[PDB]
Amino acid sequence: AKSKNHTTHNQSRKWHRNGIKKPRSQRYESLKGVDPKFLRNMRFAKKHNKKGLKKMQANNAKAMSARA
Amino acid sequence: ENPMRELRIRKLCLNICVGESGDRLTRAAKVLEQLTGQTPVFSKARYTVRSFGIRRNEKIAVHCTVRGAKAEEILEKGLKVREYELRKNNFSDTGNFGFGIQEHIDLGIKYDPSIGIYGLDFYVVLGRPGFSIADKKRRTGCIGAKHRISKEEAMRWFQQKYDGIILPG
Amino acid sequence: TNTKGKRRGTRYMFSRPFRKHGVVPLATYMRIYKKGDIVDIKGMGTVQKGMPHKCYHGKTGRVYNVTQHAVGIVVNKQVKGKILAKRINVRIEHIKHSKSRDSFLKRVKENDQKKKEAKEKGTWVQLKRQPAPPREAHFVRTNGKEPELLEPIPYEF
Amino acid sequence: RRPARCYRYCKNKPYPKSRFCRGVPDAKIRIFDLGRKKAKVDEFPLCGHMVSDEYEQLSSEALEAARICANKYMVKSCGKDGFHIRVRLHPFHVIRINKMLSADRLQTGMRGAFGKPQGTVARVHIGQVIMSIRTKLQNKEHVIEALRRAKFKFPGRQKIHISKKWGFTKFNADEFEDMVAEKRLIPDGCGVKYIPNRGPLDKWRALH
Amino acid sequence: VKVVKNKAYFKRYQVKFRRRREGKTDYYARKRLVIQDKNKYNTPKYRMIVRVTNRDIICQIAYARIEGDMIVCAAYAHELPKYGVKVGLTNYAAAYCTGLLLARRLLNRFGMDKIYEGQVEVTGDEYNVESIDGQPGAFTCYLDAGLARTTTGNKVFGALKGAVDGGLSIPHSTKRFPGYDSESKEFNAEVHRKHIMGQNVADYMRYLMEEDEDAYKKQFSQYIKNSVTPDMMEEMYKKAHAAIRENPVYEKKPKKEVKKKRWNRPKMSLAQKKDRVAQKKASFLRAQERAAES
RNA sequence: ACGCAGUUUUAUCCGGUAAAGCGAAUGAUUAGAGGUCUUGGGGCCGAAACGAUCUCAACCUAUUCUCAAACUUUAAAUGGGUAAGAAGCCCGGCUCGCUGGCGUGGAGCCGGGGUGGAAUGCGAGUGCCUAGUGGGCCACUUUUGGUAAGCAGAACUGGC
RNA sequence: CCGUGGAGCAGAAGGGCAAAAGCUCGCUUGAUCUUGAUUUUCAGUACGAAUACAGACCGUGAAAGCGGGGCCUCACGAUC
RNA sequence: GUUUCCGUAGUGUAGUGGUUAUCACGUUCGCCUAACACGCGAAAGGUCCCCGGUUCGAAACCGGGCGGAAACACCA
RNA sequence: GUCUACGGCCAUACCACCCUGAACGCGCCCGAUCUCGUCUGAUCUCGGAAGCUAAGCAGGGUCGGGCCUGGUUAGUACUUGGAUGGGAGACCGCCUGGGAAUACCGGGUGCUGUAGGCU
Ligand SMILES: [Mg+2]
Ligand SMILES: [Mg+2]
Ligand SMILES: [Mg+2]
Ligand SMILES: [Mg+2]
Ligand SMILES: [Mg+2]
Ligand SMILES: [Mg+2]
Ligand SMILES: [Mg+2]
Ligand SMILES: [Mg+2]
Ligand SMILES: [Mg+2]
Ligand SMILES: [Mg+2]
Ligand SMILES: [Mg+2]
Ligand SMILES: [Mg+2]
Ligand SMILES: [Mg+2]
Ligand SMILES: [Mg+2]
Ligand SMILES: [Mg+2]
Ligand SMILES: [Mg+2]
Ligand SMILES: [Mg+2]
Ligand SMILES: [Mg+2]
Ligand SMILES: [Mg+2]
Ligand SMILES: [Mg+2]
Ligand SMILES: [Mg+2]
Ligand SMILES: [Mg+2]
Repeated sequence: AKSKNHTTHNQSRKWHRNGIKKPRSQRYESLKGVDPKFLRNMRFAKKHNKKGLKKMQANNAKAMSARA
Repeated sequence: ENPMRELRIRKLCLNICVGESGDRLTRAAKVLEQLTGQTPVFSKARYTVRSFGIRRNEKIAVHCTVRGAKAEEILEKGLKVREYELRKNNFSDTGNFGFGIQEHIDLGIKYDPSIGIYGLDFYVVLGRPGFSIADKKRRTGCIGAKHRISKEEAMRWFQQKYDGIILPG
Repeated sequence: TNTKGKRRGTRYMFSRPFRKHGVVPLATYMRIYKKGDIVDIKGMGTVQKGMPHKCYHGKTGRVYNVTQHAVGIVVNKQVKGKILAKRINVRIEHIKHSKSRDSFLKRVKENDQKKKEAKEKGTWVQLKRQPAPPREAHFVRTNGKEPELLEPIPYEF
Repeated sequence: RRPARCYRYCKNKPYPKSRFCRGVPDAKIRIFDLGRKKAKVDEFPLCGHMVSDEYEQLSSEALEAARICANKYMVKSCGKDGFHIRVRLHPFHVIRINKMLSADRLQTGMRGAFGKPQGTVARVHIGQVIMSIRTKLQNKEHVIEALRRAKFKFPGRQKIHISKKWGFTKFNADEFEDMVAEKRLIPDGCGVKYIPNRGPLDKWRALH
Repeated sequence: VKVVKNKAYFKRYQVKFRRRREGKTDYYARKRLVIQDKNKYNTPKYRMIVRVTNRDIICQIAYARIEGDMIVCAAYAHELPKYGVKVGLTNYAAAYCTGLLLARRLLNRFGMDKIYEGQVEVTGDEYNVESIDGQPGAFTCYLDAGLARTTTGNKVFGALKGAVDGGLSIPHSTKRFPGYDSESKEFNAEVHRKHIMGQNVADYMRYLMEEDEDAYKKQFSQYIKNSVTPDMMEEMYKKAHAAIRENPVYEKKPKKEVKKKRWNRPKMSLAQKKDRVAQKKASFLRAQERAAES
């Protein structure tokens, strides 16, 4: 009662029946898996961007719109 | 005609290979202390014999290296024992020569009855100014062909200084 | 039944080739690995601390994370089902750049220069890379000598 | 001793006597030259050699019987020291045997499938020279008849060729007599040393 | 007849390295000194390279790029007679002096002279350079020993102490400066200051004047050829450090050109080489024709 | 317009198989020549003598014969990854508790300017639920064991 | 004196290693505590093994840095 | 054929927990005896089956052969 | 036209032997009282500077060995795809494409960055 052990015949055809897919869609790549010291850089930079960006960027936009 | 290329005594090696370890080896170290005025250094295995009863990592030999005027003095005592008569096969091809003596009281040692008669190897190498290049840590360079000391240079040095006889037989 | 351990087929692949053993050169380290750098993977035998795997040798990936003395690369690996983007941490000794993106940036710079010249002088440029065209009706020359007559040789053992 | 009909054209990778085989017995042939072994180069001008045509395996016992037949015809035709025969072929491939009946089915099936070493054969490519005999100019037909007697004893079809070269060297017989005298070739035993011009000048000064 | 010395040894001889065959590097320590960690991506790693050669010490600060090494500042020992130290160019005082000159010249190049004064009064203490808030930060450099064995008393540590008292924030320990006792773990700052000022070789000149005037005239010759006495040495280095700290600007030399050039022998051509071979062939054939007959 | 491809081109890297080689490393293996330190078998000059002579032994040098799935300097064909844009370039500015000579570096954020950026073909992406299947075979080619098999076991593709 | 790996690196082999990963010497337990990520087998589950980080306390070194077991490839174990 | 085990002076053996040539019988010489057996004291006698690898060192650790000793070879 | 310090490419730059070296520099050298570690100031450290290019080192040379590159080997050995091609097989031939290596021969043998000094 000996049977066939292992083969890869009729496997690539089954793979190409459904069109082997690249993941093909990652805009704004996933941020997990990055250095926690760099995360302590970037998150504090983002929340102080939320805090203190208003008046200088507003006057700079007014200045470049007046000069443009 | 010869700018500072002088065949000088680089060092002098002293060796006693005692067939056992312990009392006779310590007295051989005492003999080398009586010659040099300083302590010897011991030797060990990379062989195990089993023909006369020594093992691996035992103190088989004592040896020392003497440099300078003390080396010249002990060389004078050795050539005085052999009476300045070497043999032609004593000189190596690299410019070095050894002869060895027995009966170490011939060097000018008061014979203690407790020590005994130990023979002592004398091995001389010849040096020139500029042989520290192959020994310094920073730029280990080669010596050269025209500067290295050879068989004929060593035997003509021994003919020139100390008034030696070659004994070509 | 092949006893699929780590590096079971790497007798030649993780070996320094010939007359190139010894210490690693320092220009392998002194490189600029920023984010988005499309870099190749080529394993080393001297440094054992950062071998990626035997499957990722010769592949090409994108840098997502950089650390003290290694780098993180996302690599499309093909498995039985479908290809997958996988996040690997490889040391710096195993990584070199890829010059295909550099050649593409050179072509982008040349296309921007030709478009600037086009907007300046009103000259059409044909900035698309057309492939190898068919040979035009060119004109040969046979002056001085007759064409040399070739004949096949007899068979000699 | 199994017939040579079951050990024929190459169907396996070469499996030589090495660290991993360790079990092959001694080959049938032990020597490889039979004629004047100390023959100089200018002594015997020509050579005839035996070219295979089929990608086959020649056995060491076949090489033994063929070199004995060729040696016997040479010593009956031109006597001792009138020829120099060299078997170019050296056997290294070790064939295997999976023996049984050691009239019963109750000892071994195909359980242990790998076999024990039987003997040594030699993988022969198409065009590879089997044997080469160097002789005088007057012994042209005797080399032909000796290799013809070996032709009936080797299996498969193979041809004979009288070489353009001067004996066992790789240089032409037309160029040999005009070129060993002027500059280049110097005899060194049965072989010939070819000197280039890219030597130290002490070799040229030792010459001439 | 005996040995199989060199047949394919040349064909399979993996050469080590140019600088290693010259014997000037090791690279097992250079791979850890030079290479900056990759979380900075551009930040250079500054290394004070102190090389002691016979008659001259060389103190540099360098970082690395892929094309080579970039040296920002460099101070030498032969430029010390411009500051006052005429003779004694390789003493521990010249090591400390060259380190101080190197630090002052780097900070003059960077413009950080009025801030970060360092250690003006030379005491031989553990003066670590602290950074000041609201001001540009301190210079972070690291040592280079090279191939010298760093036992207590090596004057690469004297150049280190010169750079530290000049104001280079270099991390260091006090257990390899000279004067540090080995059995007792305490440090002897008075002995270290004495060894900086060079009063030990002043005491040795006193020892030679009181023991052997023949040796005192055999060695230490150029000292008494111009002038050296120990009180003027103790004032001499004290004025030399002040001269460095008041004028480190490194005036240069013009060096236009001297348009006269033949020293080295150029190569000979292929035709000249082949015709040398042909002249050797013809001369040997002429000798074999002539001397065998005559 | 975006996007996609069992495809090609343009570049860019990766391999160590076929081949070839071993007067190149490792391992085998044939024969001749030249040289002389060496100990060992012979007779010869002869009270003995590295006082001297010939040959065999072995060693070295330069050659030469034949190979290697678990050898290799070299190294194919075939093949694998990546890029061929508006999610990309360039400019100006804010934040950072990361880093630090430096408004130094690096990331994030904001605003502005230009889409005609290899060939051919195609309209794409995505979510849920689930049957059957889980005994295979044959053929060109590459191959393992066996003498061979309509034998047993692998790889690409096609078919039952 | 020659000596490019012909030795050694605990063991079966492969890779790799020369001011070295080899031999010797001096101090030390980073073979410590803790949360995530990733690779390997793979269904992209687990165990085992490994990698790059991060946060404490440390060892060594003059410092650079190196070290959270063995130069790498194995040397090991779920529920109750 | 498969699985275990062994090979050592002329003979049967001990001995590895690596680095000896061990015991007993036998042979030769000499003694005691008138002379033999018996007894005594020495000596010789070993390729530790042959050929290779591990190490400072092998018979010992391992491998390929050589020659033996046990057990199994059943249902159709 | 060069050297020194740090280097990048890692033999076009290693090995053997022979010539040349004016000036800075590199070195050999000159001694152990302090720092220092050894049987030995031989190695490593400490303040030198009486000689020297003998050596390292830097150039050049060898019908030099090796290394790199180019012809030859050779459109050969191999090889994607195809045939109701040949042959009993062994294998071989053809269409479409890709295409290697040893012998043999010829040529070269360092190029450079930063900082500094000599003619
Ligand atoms: Mg099945
Ligand atoms: Mg170090
Ligand atoms: Mg393979
Ligand atoms: Mg092959
Ligand atoms: Mg159903
Ligand atoms: Mg079923
Ligand atoms: Mg089948
Ligand atoms: Mg079946
Ligand atoms: Mg059908
Ligand atoms: Mg040496
Ligand atoms: Mg190994
Ligand atoms: Mg190896
Ligand atoms: Mg070390
Ligand atoms: Mg930590
Ligand atoms: Mg002292
Ligand atoms: Mg001391
Ligand atoms: Mg000294
Ligand atoms: Mg010189
Ligand atoms: Mg000279
Ligand atoms: Mg040269
Ligand atoms: Mg050459
Ligand atoms: Mg075909």
